Amino acid sequence: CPRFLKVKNWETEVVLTDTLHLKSTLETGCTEYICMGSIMHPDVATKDQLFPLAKEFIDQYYSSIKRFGSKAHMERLEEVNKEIDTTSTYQLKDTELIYGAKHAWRNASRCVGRIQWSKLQVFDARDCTTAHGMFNYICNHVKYATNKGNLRSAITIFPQRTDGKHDFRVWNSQLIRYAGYKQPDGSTLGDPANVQFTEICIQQGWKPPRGRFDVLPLLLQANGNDPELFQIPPELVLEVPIRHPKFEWFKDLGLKWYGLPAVSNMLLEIGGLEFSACPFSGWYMGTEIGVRDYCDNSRYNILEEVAKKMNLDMRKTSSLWKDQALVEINIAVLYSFQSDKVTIVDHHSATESFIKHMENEYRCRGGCPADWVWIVPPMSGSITPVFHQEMLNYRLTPSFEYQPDPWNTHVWK
Amino acid sequence: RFLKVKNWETEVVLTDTLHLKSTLETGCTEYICMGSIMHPATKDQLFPLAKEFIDQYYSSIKRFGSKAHMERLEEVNKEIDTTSTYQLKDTELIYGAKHAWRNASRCVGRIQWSKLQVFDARDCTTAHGMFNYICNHVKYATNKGNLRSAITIFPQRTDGKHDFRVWNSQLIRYAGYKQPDGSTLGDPANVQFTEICIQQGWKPPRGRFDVLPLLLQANGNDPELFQIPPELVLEVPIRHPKFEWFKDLGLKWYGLPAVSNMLLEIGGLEFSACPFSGWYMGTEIGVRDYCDNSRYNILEEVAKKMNLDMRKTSSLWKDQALVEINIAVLYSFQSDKVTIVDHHSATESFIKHMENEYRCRGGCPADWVWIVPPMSGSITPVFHQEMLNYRLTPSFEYQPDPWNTHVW
Ligand code: HEM
Ligand code: HEM
Ligand SMILES: C=NCc1cncc(OCc2ccc3ccc(N)nc3c2)c1
Ligand SMILES: C=NCc1cncc(OCc2ccc3ccc(N)nc3c2)c1
Ligand SMILES: C=NCc1cncc(OCc2ccc3ccc(N)nc3c2)c1
Ligand SMILES: C[C@H](O)[C@H](O)[C@H]1CNc2nc(N)[nH]c(=O)c2N1
Ligand SMILES: C[C@H](O)[C@H](O)[C@H]1CNc2nc(N)[nH]c(=O)c2N1
Ligand SMILES: [Zn+2]
Repeated sequence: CPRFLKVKNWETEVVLTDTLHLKSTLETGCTEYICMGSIMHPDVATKDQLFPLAKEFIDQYYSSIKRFGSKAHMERLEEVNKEIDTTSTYQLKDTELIYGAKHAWRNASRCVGRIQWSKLQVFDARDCTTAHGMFNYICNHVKYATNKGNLRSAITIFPQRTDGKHDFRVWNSQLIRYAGYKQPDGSTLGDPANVQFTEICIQQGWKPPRGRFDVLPLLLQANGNDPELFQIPPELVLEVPIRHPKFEWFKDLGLKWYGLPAVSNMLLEIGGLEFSACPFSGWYMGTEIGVRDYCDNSRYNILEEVAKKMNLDMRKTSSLWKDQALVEINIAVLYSFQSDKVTIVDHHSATESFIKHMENEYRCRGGCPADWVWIVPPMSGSITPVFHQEMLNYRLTPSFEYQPDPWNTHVWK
Repeated sequence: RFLKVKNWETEVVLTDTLHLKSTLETGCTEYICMGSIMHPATKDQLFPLAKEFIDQYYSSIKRFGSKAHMERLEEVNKEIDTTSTYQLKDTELIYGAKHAWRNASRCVGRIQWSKLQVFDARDCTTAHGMFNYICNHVKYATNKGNLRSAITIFPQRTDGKHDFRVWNSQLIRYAGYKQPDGSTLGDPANVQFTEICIQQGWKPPRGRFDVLPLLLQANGNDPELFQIPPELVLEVPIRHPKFEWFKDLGLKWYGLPAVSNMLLEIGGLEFSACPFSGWYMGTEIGVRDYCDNSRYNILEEVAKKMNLDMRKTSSLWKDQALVEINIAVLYSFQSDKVTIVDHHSATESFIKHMENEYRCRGGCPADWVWIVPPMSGSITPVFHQEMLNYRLTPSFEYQPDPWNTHVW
């Protein structure tokens, strides 16, 4: 690897220099002969594997607090080593846990919202032992993060992996999501994305209302036990009915969405330790709801209906009726959230903030790994500043990782 | 190893074997992906490259290992010994040009790849000859609005001191003028080129849509100015099908996209001058050409005329104006019977193309960063399509601008 790699912004001519890539820890999937940057995704750590991953993290932490090579640094390394030697794992100090969580977010290449990385409330739930305990922790997370519409980013971290047979898992992909029900006639009610998980909930005992926007129950696995169902108290679930500033008929579509995006199926990796349940939340970029949740063909797929109500010629694709409808839907989303005073960010604001954040990272940190395929919004790409921004993608640690869906691996008791 | 790509919208899975053929580097390493970086001989070097090309040619016509195949390699070998290079047969030239387009990972238009009219201009010796060849290209490709794909291939590079070069980045572009008051008249992308034309004696009308003259370099010599005959330059006035005030914006564009600044590589040989042309995808004009900040930058003016609330970005006034401009562009070309493809149809065609390529070829190198249109990305099928990018040859490569190399 060369020491300096330069990126160019083709709109502003600004050139940044990256050195941070030298600390790349994992493989990307790409090789010198093939690029995999648009592939979506391209038994525990032994003692000897864990030692260097821990020292790498501990070093980085003490380097961050400007106490590298100190007595405290050396003493901590020594204590960590003893733990691994005699227990095959180790426990993070609170300060370290908070640092690592913030950094996994800071290192999340695919995240456009990372200007906020250092303001993250970290809830330490490593004392949890049961699914009921998990539910309590998760409810407290939702209430705090929701904050009556004034959303605050947060993560709740459950006990790390031990032997791999005692994993804590949130089976939900997000804390709050809508059910999908496949009908005998092939149609789908609710969100098609969630059909499989909804079925599982039903099998585990959930009585489904069978509506369009039914908040799914939590399915919570503690200590490797069978997962358990819990109903999130409805008063903790903030929702926004969607309407349009001009189109008075838009409200008649009966749409709404939840205010809190809380991803809960990812794995947090700190100094070799694996936190298999670590639900985190921020706030939405409008396009997540307006473009993806509503207009993806395999989701709510409302483009046609909105277009029909707009009386657009839907005969040629070249009338751009889809594109026209797409904008109005996204306008409704932003307007509906802002009117109800629920935190949301539009794609222009988010991408402009991210460019500023990225430049600051290049200047203070020596770079900022970024995944262009993900950073660029799913609408109006080239009229956002990130479209023209060259980015370098690479994997720093601590990090958020994908993990298999738990129902594919769970050993039923 | 075999590689799979999935479309997450349709769940279709393709298997890629073709990438096992590539020999060129992509820019990425195991530890760093550079997918969003815009730009990441000798007798000894030459022959292997030639062999590989000749080999795939004789393979493509089902005569791999034939007597003709062997004789050709031997012929190519002597010719490299005795002249330090070699010349392609006409058949090879055509096969190579079509394959460079086929292998062009960034091109969404590739379903058309084998419908390419190849003009052999390797007998050209002067800028005047270049101008004649280029006019013929333009007239044939334009075809009164029924655009037809074409490429004109000027002599290959020899010693590097005698390069043929089209100094224009496209055969047809509009001038850009650096105004006293700091602003820019016409097209900002071409400001530098325009000054060069002026510096070489071009008399600029100083309008907003002045067709630049051709600036042509033959056999390493100084470039020379030529005005394309105006009757050869098809243009479309932009109007809107609902907003009658749109035509008052005074916007037009040219019909023929004719990229003239790339390098065509075949069997080790380098063709530094190979103007090629197709037809436009509407977004090229309506999104990038009209709405980039460093381009015509008209979003404000349109949004003004649409009486949108431009005070907050979260009103999406930019996005709204963006769609209207792209409606106009498609409408205008269509009404003038000038070939154009909308980004929905273009992307659909490309998905169909990929399926074809995987089926008949074992893969299709594709650059998602470039294939996904610059607006309404996720409501086109390509957004949800996993692609593998890799470099096959023959290929189109980038080259330095000639005013950074040429000595006068
Ligand atoms: C505070 C406001 C935030 C905004 C506006 C934001 C925005 C986004 C968006 C738009 C995406 C792309 C999602 C998609 O299209 O599917 C994303 C991805 C991601 N975000 Fe953020 N985010 C925020 C907070 C956070 C926080 C608090 C974390 C973790 C602590 C986080 C970690 C991630 C990760 C790991 C991904 C990639 C997930 C994947 O690979 O599938 N983000 N973010
Ligand atoms: C026939 C209709 C065609 C359509 C609709 C089309 C469309 C496109 C578009 C939209 C791009 C992206 C350009 C940009 O956004 O700046 C592109 C790239 C490209 N096209 Fe095509 N194209 C066509 C024909 C051709 C032909 C005839 C050739 C060559 C013989 C070709 C070779 C290329 C190459 C090499 C690139 C990538 C340029 C680069 O790497 O910077 N295309 N095409
Ligand atoms: C299901 N699609 C792929 C996927 C997988 N696993 C997690 C995903 O979440 C994306 C994601 C992650 C974190 C986010 C934080 C805030 C926010 N507004 N969106 C966010 C979106 C997406
Ligand atoms: C450039 N001349 C020297 C040279 C260098 N490197 C390779 C060479 O091979 C010549 C050559 C000639 C005929 C061939 C026929 C078949 C074949 N497989 N290789 C063949 C190779 C010759
Ligand atoms: C400005 N973007 C970078 C760039 C530089 N140099 C050449 C480029 O070519 C873009 C390109 C290439 C071939 C095309 C063929 C047809 C078409 N409609 N557009 C096409 C657009 C692009
Ligand atoms: C195939 C492709 O990688 C996939 O559809 C990606 C593209 N870019 C994306 N970008 C974001 N922000 N979110 C996504 O889900 C995706 N999906
Ligand atoms: C940073 C990035 O590589 C650059 O802006 C690219 C992005 N994608 C693109 N895609 C297309 N089709 N054309 C372009 O010029 C670009 N520019
Ligand atoms: Zn890559």
